[PDB]
Amino acid sequence: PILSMPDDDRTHPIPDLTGYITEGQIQLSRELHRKGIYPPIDPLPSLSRLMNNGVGKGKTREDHKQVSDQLYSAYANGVDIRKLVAIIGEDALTENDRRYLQFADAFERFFINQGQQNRSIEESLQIAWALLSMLPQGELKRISKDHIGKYY
Amino acid sequence: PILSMPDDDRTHPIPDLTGYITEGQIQLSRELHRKGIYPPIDPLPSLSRLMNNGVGKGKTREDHKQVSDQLYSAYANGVDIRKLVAIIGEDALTENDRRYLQFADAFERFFINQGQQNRSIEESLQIAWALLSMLPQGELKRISKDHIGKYY
Amino acid sequence: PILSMPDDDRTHPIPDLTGYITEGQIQLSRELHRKGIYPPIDPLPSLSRLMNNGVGKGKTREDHKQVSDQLYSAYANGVDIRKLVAIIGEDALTENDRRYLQFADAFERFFINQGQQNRSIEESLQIAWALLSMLPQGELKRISKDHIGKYY
Amino acid sequence: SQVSPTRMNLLQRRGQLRLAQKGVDLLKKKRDALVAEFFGLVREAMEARKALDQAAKEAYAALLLAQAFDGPEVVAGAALGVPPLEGVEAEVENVWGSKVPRLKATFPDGALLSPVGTPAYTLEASRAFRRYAEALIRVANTETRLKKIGEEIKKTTR
Amino acid sequence: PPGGDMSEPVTQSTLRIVGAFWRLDASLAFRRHFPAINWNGSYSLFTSALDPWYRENVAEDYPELRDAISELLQREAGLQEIVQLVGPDALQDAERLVIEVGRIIREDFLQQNAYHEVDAYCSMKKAYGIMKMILAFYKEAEAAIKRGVSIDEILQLPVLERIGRARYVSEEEFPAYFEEAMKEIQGAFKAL
Amino acid sequence: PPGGDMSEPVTQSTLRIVGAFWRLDASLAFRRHFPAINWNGSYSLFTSALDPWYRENVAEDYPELRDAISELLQREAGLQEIVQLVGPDALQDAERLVIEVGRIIREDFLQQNAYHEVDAYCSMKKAYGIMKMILAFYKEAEAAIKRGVSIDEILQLPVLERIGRARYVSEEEFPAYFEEAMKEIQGAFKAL
Amino acid sequence: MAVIADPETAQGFRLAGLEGYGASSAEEAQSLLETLVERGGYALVAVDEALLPDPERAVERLMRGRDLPVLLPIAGLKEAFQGHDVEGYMRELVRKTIGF
Repeated sequence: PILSMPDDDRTHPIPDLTGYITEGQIQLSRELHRKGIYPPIDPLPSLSRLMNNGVGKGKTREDHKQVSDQLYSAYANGVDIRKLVAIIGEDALTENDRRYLQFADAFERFFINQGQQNRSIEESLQIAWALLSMLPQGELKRISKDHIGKYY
Repeated sequence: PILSMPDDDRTHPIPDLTGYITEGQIQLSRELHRKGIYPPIDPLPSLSRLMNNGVGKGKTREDHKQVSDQLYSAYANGVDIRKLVAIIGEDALTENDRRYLQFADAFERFFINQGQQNRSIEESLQIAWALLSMLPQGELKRISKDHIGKYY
Repeated sequence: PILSMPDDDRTHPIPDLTGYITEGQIQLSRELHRKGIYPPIDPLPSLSRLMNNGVGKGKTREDHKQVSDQLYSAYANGVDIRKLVAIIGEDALTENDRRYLQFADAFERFFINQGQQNRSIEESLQIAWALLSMLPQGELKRISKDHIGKYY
Repeated sequence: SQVSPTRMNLLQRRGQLRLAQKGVDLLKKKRDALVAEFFGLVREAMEARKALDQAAKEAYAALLLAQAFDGPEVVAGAALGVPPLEGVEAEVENVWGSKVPRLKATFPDGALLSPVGTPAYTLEASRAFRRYAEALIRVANTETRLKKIGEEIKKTTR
Repeated sequence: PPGGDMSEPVTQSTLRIVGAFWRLDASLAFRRHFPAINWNGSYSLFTSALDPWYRENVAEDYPELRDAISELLQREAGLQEIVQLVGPDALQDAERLVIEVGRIIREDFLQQNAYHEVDAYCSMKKAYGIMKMILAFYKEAEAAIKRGVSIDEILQLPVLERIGRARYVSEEEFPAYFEEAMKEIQGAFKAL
Repeated sequence: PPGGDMSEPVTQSTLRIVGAFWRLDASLAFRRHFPAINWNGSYSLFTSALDPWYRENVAEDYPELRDAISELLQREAGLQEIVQLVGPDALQDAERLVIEVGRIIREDFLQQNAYHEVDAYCSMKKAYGIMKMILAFYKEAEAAIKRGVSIDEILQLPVLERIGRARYVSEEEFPAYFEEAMKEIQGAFKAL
Repeated sequence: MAVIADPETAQGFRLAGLEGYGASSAEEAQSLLETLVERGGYALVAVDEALLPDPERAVERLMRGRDLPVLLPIAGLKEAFQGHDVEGYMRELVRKTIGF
């Protein structure tokens, strides 16, 4: 399904209906696109409810199993030190958590904004890894040491 | 009349229309019992239309009619306080508050709650004053100067 | 004419089309008719229609076209902090914009403090130049450099 | 009384929670951090205070033997020998309400520099100054830090 | 819309039908904003394929100098919001960077006196240039404050007042007019 | 409700009449907690009249345990609140012990991963020992830090860890597992 | 930096480093407190807690809400510093940070 609300109100039928029978959710935000992100698609706000089982072992990339729930909780985690600059500043924040920042920017600009590009299901999984390198092997609590200690 | 309102708002006519028709209006604010106060009745709206004629003196303790309101302005501004307290710090007040404060506890589960306790009009009021022991005869101006020294 | 609408209702059925219909309009505030400001009149949104074209060159005084527009946004920026003020603190704010709010009460209090005052086309202009003097040619980006100092 | 219209606001007043509700959602544990680690400097505040506080008299009364009745004099010749007065190194920092400045008076002076030769007590007694100056420093930026943390803590949580 | 309600039959009824929708606030034109439309509430999708003509007429990198700016006009909100959550109190260095930037950007950059001598109209070289006037300061602002320069002296820069008298200039005087300040900029800033 | 609502017809209506409410919390679950039933938001009026039979057939002292341990929430609801951010810090000592237990009660007792076969199936008299094992260890645990024993020490005793599994314990060995484990405390605590 | 406290204990001050010059019976010390600030061209002048050191209101009632050298309370005569120590900690912290 693919539609637009009257004023982007989920209280309308156009959204309610769907958000009731549809098995997922994938919206687009003004913000995302304003900065140039294309495709401007948020993180958690978008997600295929039933694409969480048809992935991983056998399906697509075995380690995808945990890979799929990694970048999720790991990524959004950075979106915090993203609006808190005006608070303390760039170097005013710790190294470990500050690092969780550079990720977000390199994540939306390059990871999400992929324009017309066509990344094969495999060329697409690699990227995740690549970004994860920001944090030394050992900071990701989502995936297992087994998978990260390899692909990373 | 004993009936629960919608969610918990009197805004609804269920209770609203009730106000005029019925004499007075008493509630429990669902704050007393939800916490441990039994009877869990609140003094916010409580106040009957036929309580005036047939009370006070003769009918009952002559100082009831006088201590009627005394308690009213005392407890009320009591919680009022506890409000801004977590708003600036338990400490940012003076003797002008440290006294109305304890007035909110004493009245709390101390007076209102009691369980199935069978408190009569005697036992009730008798000590109803033991609560105003701290409050001086000056800080109060609702009752005369005679009944204030009656059962202080 | 003069239509009254229950409570401050600008979207009242009345003002709706009437706005369009009528070329311009005028707004009244209760806040001033109950605090003292008498006559209490304020067109926060009222700015007529063809009032901008009809005075300033010839009949009236040279300076006027850019004046009205000047006073408008000039004041807006002001009261603007009327809120943020009541939230953050009392003095909390840069030393410059401090002036913005510092004059709000001024412009309003004074300007609307009109009485049986016949207030001529001129007696007006004057005041305007008397209140604008609180911040030299710096924020006044509406009127031109000549006129601006012209009556400074 | 008189507040706002009815229709259309629904969507705008809706964005209020997101703004308020969210701004403050985390803003709570926001200041919590500086106050949590802040203590680390406070505990230590009395580290030196109590430490040199008791050793302060150490020399003061220590030389009360041959220098006690003769201090006034010993002091004349080497009194305020190198009393710069703010040669101290002041630091600027940021805290709720604006940015307040701190500093420590660290400079070679109370470091055995008042001459006049003198007896035995002097030199040991002048050394004592160290626990005032030198130590009094621990508090100028740490003891001041506390008040700083006061405003924030309060204004924030308020 | 009678009440002005943006969800009136006529509002939506025109939606999905016509692109590049825009909004009209109430204090917008009443104040000093002209045109008086919604900043964000007004987006455009035709501008995407509208670059061809612009690229050549304006410049081969014009959609670049115009997209990186809208970057701020719409990203600036990042702080706007916190502003309505606290204000200039807890402002850091990037803070008033954007706030004011976008600010002037609407007082002299966006608001156009359609009732003025020439400003009533502006061509590419007109539209195009200005959009750079500030940019520079921005560029120089980036190393002024980052180097350590306090935004405080940066605020009362006299040349800043120059960047706001560019809207009133005509296509004739404009060209050379701005280029003279483009020098005073790097000079009355990098300096302080 | 597919939209995580609290007040809505469907809901505030049902509440109108029911008997028991088993609220699940999206967060408590979002953590991967099973069961992640949010209690401060759950209820069952049945207990009232079922309590009688509780001690009647099960154990005379059975209820007195459940209603008793429940204090967790009581001394937790308003305990976490402020102490959620601050945490184990300006706390005297007994401060933590209160939320420390909740931890086991909520990571051992509460959580009953209905997924696994071990702690999946269970009967009252089973769960009972569980809640108990944490009680008889508590009545003395607080008496320890109040008499002089360490806080961040009691908490390193493997004897207590044997509790976390009490749920996972087979309903049949539970008893035997109780005999030793329980009395194991009386002596696993005698060291300070 | 020119600060005072007690005459008997100040003496050293004037010796090395600074120059302290106060009285032990000048409980008021206000006589000086203000005068001192007439210039206030040193870092942060402090004084013993036996005078006006509990009520900082002295400096503020005189400075007028301005940022002038602050006060630091002590005692002159020591004995047990494990009393009002854990206390000063509590004295700043409670009316804010740590309540209870």
